[PDB]
Amino acid sequence: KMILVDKVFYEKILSVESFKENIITQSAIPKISNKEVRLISSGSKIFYAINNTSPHSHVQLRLNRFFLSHIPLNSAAKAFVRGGSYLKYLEPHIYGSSYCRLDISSFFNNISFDDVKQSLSPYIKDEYLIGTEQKLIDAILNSVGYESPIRKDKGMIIPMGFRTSPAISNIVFRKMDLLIQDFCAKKGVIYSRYADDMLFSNPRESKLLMSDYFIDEISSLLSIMGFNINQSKYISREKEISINGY
Amino acid sequence: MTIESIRVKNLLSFDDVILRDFRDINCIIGRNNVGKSNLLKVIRYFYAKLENKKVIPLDFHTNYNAVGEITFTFDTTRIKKIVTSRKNNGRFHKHIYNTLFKSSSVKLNFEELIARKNSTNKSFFSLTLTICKDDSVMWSVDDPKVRSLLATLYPFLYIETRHIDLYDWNPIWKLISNLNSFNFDDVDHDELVNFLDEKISSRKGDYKKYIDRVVSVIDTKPYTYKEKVINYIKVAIKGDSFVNAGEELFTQSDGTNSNKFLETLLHLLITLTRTEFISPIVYIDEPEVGLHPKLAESFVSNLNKIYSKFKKTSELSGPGRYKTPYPNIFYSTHSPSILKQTIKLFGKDQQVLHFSKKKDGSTRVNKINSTYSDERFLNIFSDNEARLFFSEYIVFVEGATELELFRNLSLLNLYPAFSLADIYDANEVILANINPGYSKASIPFVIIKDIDTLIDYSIKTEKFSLRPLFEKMIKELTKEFDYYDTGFGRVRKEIDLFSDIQSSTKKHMDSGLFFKRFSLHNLSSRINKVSRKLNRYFMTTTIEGALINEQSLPYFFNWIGDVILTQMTINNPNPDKFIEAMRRRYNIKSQVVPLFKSVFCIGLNHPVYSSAVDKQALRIKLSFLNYLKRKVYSDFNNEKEIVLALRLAFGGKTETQYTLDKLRKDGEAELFREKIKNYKNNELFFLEPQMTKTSGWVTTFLNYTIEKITSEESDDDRIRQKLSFIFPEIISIIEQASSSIEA
Amino acid sequence: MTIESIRVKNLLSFDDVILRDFRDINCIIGRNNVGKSNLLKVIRYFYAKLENKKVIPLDFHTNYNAVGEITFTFDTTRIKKIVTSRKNNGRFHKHIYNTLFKSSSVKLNFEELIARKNSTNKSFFSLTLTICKDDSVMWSVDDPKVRSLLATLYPFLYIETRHIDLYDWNPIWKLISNLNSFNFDDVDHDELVNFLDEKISSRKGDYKKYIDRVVSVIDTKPYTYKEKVINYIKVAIKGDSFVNAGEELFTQSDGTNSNKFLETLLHLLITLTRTEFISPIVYIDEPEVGLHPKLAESFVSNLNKIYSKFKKTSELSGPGRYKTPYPNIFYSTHSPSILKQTIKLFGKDQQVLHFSKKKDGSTRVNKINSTYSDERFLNIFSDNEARLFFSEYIVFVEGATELELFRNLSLLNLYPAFSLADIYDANEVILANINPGYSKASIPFVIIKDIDTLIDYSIKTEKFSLRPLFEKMIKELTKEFDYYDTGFGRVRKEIDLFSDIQSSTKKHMDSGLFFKRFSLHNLSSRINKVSRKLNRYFMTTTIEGALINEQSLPYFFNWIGDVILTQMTINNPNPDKFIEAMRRRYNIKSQVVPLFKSVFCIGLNHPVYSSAVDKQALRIKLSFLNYLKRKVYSDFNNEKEIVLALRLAFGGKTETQYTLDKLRKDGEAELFREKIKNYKNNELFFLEPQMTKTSGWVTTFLNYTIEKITSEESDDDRIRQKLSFIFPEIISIIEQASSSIEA
Amino acid sequence: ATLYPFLYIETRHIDLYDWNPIWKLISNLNSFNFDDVDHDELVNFLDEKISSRKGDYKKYIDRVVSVIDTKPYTYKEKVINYIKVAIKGDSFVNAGEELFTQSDGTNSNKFLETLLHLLITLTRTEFISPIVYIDEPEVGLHPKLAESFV
DNA sequence: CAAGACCAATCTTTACACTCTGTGAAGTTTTT
DNA sequence: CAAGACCAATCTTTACACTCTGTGAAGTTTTT
DNA sequence: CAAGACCAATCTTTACACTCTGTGAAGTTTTT
Ligand SMILES: Nc1ncnc2c1ncn2[C@@H]1O[C@H](COP(=O)(O)OP(=O)(O)OP(=O)(O)O)[C@@H](O)[C@H]1O
Ligand SMILES: Nc1ncnc2c1ncn2[C@@H]1O[C@H](COP(=O)(O)OP(=O)(O)OP(=O)(O)O)[C@@H](O)[C@H]1O
Repeated sequence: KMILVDKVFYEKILSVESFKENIITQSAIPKISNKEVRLISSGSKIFYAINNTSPHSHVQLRLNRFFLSHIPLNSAAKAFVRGGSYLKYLEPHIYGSSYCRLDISSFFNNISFDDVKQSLSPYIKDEYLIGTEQKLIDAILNSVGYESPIRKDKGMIIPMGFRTSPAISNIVFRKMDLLIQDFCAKKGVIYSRYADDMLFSNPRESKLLMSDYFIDEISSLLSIMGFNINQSKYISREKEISINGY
Repeated sequence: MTIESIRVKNLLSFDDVILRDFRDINCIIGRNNVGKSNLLKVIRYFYAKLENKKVIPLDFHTNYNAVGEITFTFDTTRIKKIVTSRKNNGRFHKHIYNTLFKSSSVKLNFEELIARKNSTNKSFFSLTLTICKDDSVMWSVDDPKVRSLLATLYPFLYIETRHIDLYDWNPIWKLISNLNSFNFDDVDHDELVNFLDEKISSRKGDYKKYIDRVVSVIDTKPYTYKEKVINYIKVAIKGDSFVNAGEELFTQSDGTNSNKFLETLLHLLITLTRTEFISPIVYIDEPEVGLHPKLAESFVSNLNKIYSKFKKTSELSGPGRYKTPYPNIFYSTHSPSILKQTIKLFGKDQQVLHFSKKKDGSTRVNKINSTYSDERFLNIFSDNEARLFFSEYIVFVEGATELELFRNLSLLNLYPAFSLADIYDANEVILANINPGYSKASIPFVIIKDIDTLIDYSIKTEKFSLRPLFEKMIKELTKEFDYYDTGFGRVRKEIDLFSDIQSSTKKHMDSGLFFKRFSLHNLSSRINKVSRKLNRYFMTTTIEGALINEQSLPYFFNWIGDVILTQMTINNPNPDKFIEAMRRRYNIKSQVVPLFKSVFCIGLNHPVYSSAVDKQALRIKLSFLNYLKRKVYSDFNNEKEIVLALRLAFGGKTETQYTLDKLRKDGEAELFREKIKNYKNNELFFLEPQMTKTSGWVTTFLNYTIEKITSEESDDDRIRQKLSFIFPEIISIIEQASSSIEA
Repeated sequence: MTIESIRVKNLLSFDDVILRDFRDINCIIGRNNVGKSNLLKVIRYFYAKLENKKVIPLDFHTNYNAVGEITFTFDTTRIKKIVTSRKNNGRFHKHIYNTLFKSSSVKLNFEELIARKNSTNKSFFSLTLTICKDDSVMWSVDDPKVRSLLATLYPFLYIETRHIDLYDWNPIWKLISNLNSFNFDDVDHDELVNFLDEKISSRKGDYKKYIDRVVSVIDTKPYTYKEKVINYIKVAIKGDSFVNAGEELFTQSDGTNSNKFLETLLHLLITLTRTEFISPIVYIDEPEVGLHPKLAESFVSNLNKIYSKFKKTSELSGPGRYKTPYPNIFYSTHSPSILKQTIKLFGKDQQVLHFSKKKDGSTRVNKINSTYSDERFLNIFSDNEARLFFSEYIVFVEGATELELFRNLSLLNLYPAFSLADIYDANEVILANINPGYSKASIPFVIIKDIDTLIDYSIKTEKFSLRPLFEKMIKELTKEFDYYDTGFGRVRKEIDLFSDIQSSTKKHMDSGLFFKRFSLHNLSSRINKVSRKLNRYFMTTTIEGALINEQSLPYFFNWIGDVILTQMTINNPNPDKFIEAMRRRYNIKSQVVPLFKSVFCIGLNHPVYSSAVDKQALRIKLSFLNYLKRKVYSDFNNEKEIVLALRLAFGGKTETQYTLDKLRKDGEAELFREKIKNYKNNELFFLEPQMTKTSGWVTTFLNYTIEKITSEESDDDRIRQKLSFIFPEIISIIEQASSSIEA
Repeated sequence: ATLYPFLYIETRHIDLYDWNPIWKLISNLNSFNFDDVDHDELVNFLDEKISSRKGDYKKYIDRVVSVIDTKPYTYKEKVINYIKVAIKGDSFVNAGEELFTQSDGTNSNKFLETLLHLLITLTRTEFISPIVYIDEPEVGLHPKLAESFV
């Protein structure tokens, strides 16, 4: 039995008190304003941190607790999931003889919001939360997503450090996890993923993982929803590989 | 060994399950619908695909995975020793070398090969079968000869005892054919025919002509190896059809037939696997179905007898004892007798696997501790202890009174969930050697004790003293020895005050029957909150004190009224004249106590009296009820004193954790003890036989209370809330156990 | 009621077996191969021949009888009430009257008919089927309509749970058809067709044309009644195919499928039999096969819930409660859980039948007492107590030490027969309310007690006194109250001296540690010889005294030597320097006791020391062994004093039935008590933790003794005779139990 | 698959004494509406027709429904149930005689004859066009009987 | 003199009511 | 320029020895 | 630069009408 959310589900157990005022006065749930989000710089990377006092943080936390934790995922996703760990990502490959490692460039920034809407649509009933103005799914994504002030062109963005961003990333990438897992299985390759770092291993005596064809195929798949492969971190070795020291 | 590990990913009811560290006997236990036979189906499909049979692929646990994987890690150390050696130059050995261990020693160099040879040899062969979403199957080794040879070397023998054909034991022979390996080049079909013809002929040559005719007429296919060995066995032995103890199978029973079938097959397996390097894996479902408990115990006993008769150790050696590894025997049972005998007769060579299907639907496999270092516990191990393995929630208690309470039928009627929890009284040494904390995740449990086991207050010194159990609990609870900061600061504070409590002193009142300001309830609550992490619950007082609180005084008193009205009779065969004589000699008002002593006495049988006798008895009983009400409310200042007196009479403890016997020995509270003895010997003599712990007063009390409150209130939620109010202690423990059971 | 009696003569495994006094639930228990299913086959054949089916006749038990008879006594009191009444003028009622109760009330006259009508009606119908040697069958009633009507009125519903088709629950519907009775004259096949056509048509008349076409093409047979009711049910309800908890059957398990099948069928049976006068007899084989113990308990619990939800009594009444008799439910089980829950939840409405095949081969059916008047025992009833029903020989004991002894694995290895006897410690009240003497013939038993429970010698008064158990035993043993002369004169003499023993006095020596001339062995032998008729065996002393006798002193001492050599280690992380320091400070000769106290201490873990350390430890241990030998043989005059001291230290009794605690309380034997305390606190300190009863010294003692004597002697008959010599008391009880088990 | 059903018989392995597989094939043939017929109107009709006291049969059906756990009917089961309730008899009889007393060739011939007759008769009014495949329509049949079958 | 054993076929056998539960206040041969 | 994926058939796969147990010391069209 | 291969779930699939038949004119580590 899949998880379904209706108006009462949002109003009673999700919102509780964060958006009581909006639901009693039938006022639209607002966007996450820049006042609630502080912009940290770490390296060349930029992190977005929400303030705890805002009701959006609390509703994000209860969304993570009660909603995003029930949607089924793909077993190749070993990160940000209950029971998933790096050692699990690095284990299925002990059976392999040749190893290859790929990376997705700016995984969290390149997640299209429309893909998130499409991925979350079957698990949320299509209703009108606030009169005839804002739908329930629209309110939930208003809680989850954010608009980047630095780059207003790309519009709504799932930012780094928004509590619910990792689970949403796993859910929205389940489609590609299935596609790439099917391709690798038909090629006889063991596949696993941690966040955006993808690891493939061939247990047979073959040069498939060292060929340009494999990279081209994975990139061609990743272009379906607009991802790209970081060419600097691409690695392919035989009989021994080292990933971040392991 | 035979199999190092078995891993299933996303097939049937398994999400990601790995089974390893197999022993000689592997008992599989678990609730209905947890996947115990799903392991059988997975292994059976893996071995069917090993021999390139055409079968339907198994279903995926969830369809959000594009793959489903089965991994088998065969242990080929002994086969490597067998075949690598220069003496074994046979053709089967040469095939095994050229198929498995060639192309694996090819890649290694001289240094690594010599290191493998000289050191402790440990070689494994990992084979992975992956089922894609479109029903295609892909192996990790693309040489079918390797897979066929692996199937031959490590055969899978498989029985579902439920669907056994009792009256035809033919499937035994096939399995025997799988076991033993030897040479057949020398035996042709010409020498045998000549031998038989020479033996069977009044004129030489006739039988050969007959066989030539039969061969010429028919058209057949050359024998396979297994058919060859089966034919040679069946010709060699005296009889083919099976007979149970001299009687035909169809006349015998069904349980006897199944028991004998399984017994002969397992005996043949262990007997015949001694001399060969073929290491089978055998899987029995329900080895106990249709078997009397005595028969299941005898089945396991005979299995262990055969197992130990061929086992060679440093002490046992000589003719008939082999070092050859035993086949891996899995059997899934739902019978405590099978598990009990397995544990008691195998010890360190058995393993108990617990299968539980969680909340989402995945199967979890855990290892339950079944090895005990205490010989006394092994000998005293019985059906009651082995029943614990099948429990869902174990509530360990200390005395028999808790067993009497928690097993109450009426009480369990209103709390059906707690009916699934087995209560087992555990001594400290028994609780130590059972090791229920090792399982925890597999079989959740709770240990229920009294706070007296922690702190022993002294009335003379006005000091608490810490029992060694408290020090040991604190020692496990001072986790901070090698840790990092967490939200455990409250825990450290609580342990600090628990250590501080030793130096503090508390005054007592009424010669040591109450606390001036210390709240034992608060200390109990803090202790339970802290020690919930250790699955231990401590009650403020004894169980009798838990039943008899200040709030339970009315209903209990009503019970006294009822025990005053119904269950005594007149102690004379002539109720009329006897009641008249006692009314004459003893007054109604001045001498009511001796009159009731002479007239009424407790009796299970209730003879029917005349209406006037009933009226007189009712008037006397009502007068005695009023007199007892007045006397009880007069001789005791407040309700608390009455509750304490009732607790002490039945064998409870005071607020200072002192029993009646303890108070008598120490000599304190002379006035209260004298009042209690006076009430027992003068007014409450009829309740004196029911004063003891084992007298069963708890059962009658709870039954009457439940019946009365159900008479008062109809709704079941109302009745449960009334129970929670009236017994805040017991209902809390039942609620906690039920909540842990539900999840 | 439904069936008064069932009698089988010379058919299958039955010689002459009569089953009667059926209750609402009849649990059938017994060993494998005793005929439990043979009753099923007999009833099934009787009912198949009732409906004039063509089946092979059943085989005769012995061929020296020309006949084999099956007798059924149907209880037609309620049907007579149903049909005789003037209101029920229906056609089914008229048929029942004109077939069964006509020609039976015909023979009676007006007086007898009125007497039957007015008084408590009790009418029975006896039907006998006789199978001759030439396979012909003869009934005692020659009207086949009577037999068919009896089959219809009292249908037999029959399940073997072993051979259930799990994935197709169709056989439920057939059984439902057997249950309920109502009218079908009004429903033709024309009104229904018009109704369906009016409901199913865009243009009126099409569906009727379709049905007319189908009817015209096919050729069929008119419906039978059961097919009619099945069709109407299946059209009426929402779905036909069965689903377990929202999931398809083939995905679910096998145990779950069988449990749900049985549960739904029994629920339907009890629910639907409420309103009708048809009283089925249902027989379930193995209601527990493939079921977890928790699931079997839940199955019985739900069965009892449904049974009690429709039961009407003087207190429970109102809407939904019926007085209609419940169907006779027999089920044969081999699971203690089913029997335990049946007893606990039914009480007086259940019956336990024991099937045993004797020595010649005939089946015996007995009734085991399963109703208890004690509510406390019912609530405390658990798996351990319910296991007793499946026992072959119950050896009731008193304390946990006997449980430790009689369950010893090594001891049971040499006496396999005694492995079939279950040992169960029984309190006096538990033994009283179990009532093991009621069965006796069914489940043989023995009650093992100490002679202290009979006679309590007083050292101060030099008098024996008789405990009330002795008076009660004598009271059952003075059979001569209303009897005739027999060879019981010896018994009367023995009872005369047993009464005389009270007035006699016996002197004691060594301050009350021995008897001058009285032989407690002779008294014990006389008591046991007399009381063997009551299945009670009394030991001369406690079990510790039985283990430690004058003959067992050598081996026990050897154990001390071994417990001196192996299981202690050095109480220091630095054995070399510590042993040197203690050798320097404490002399070898003068201060050996403190040196051994400081150096050696009991420890399960044995760290490996240097060779010189081993040599020093061995020399010290040998010196201590010699010193203890000398001290023990010096401080005690004879071997008997040493044996008595060893018994007293471990918690035994003297010849005068006095424990160490009892002697300390009474104050006698100050010198012996002081010597024992000195030996415990100075020389035998290491054995002090093992001095207690529950410390498990019995297990270690017996294990070591068995291993040592098996090392000395090889033959098993020799080893058993050595065991009999060394422990004359325990081996005698084991031999008696095994001999009673064999017969 | 629904529009062009495949009906398939191997006459060699026909179960002569039980003609149940006919009904299934009949269910494949004809198509009509079942929204109007619920399980409430039918129960009320039957209870009104089958009761000495109104309401008893409805109580009985409610009890049976409450005890059991089932799955909603498929369409083919629905039409089979309605046929089997509507017609006078379910079990098949050859020329007034029970099947087990009759022969094997006669049983197979009558089975095939009734099935083909039902197929052609019932396929007239509907747009469902089955494909039927018979193996050995002649096995066990006298030449005269095979000619008569055709 | 008198007697056990006196074909096999032949017809709606499934509930009622007040009581929602209880049942009631012009051939041969054979028989001849 | 260069590369993963390089048909399907085709041959005794059942034990050895010292060690009774351990494995070792003169047509059209298409390709063209 | 740009592209085939873009999860698995999620909802009555059995006849209509005029035409009785035809459908239509305050931790480490990892991602980062
Ligand atoms: N094809 C399948 N796809 C998914 N889950 C399945 C499938 N077949 C079975 N299961 C699941 O596996 C379990 C089947 O019970 P299984 O026989 O594996 O357990 P079991 O412990 O052997 O049962 P029992 O105790 O009765 O012998 C159920 O949880 C069922 O939901
Ligand atoms: N045809 C027969 N003739 C004589 N004795 C028979 C015959 N059939 C069975 N028996 C006897 O009856 C018993 C058959 O076992 P039965 O099934 O009756 O017992 P059971 O208790 O049901 O067995 P289980 O406990 O395995 O279910 C055996 O003692 C067998 O000797």
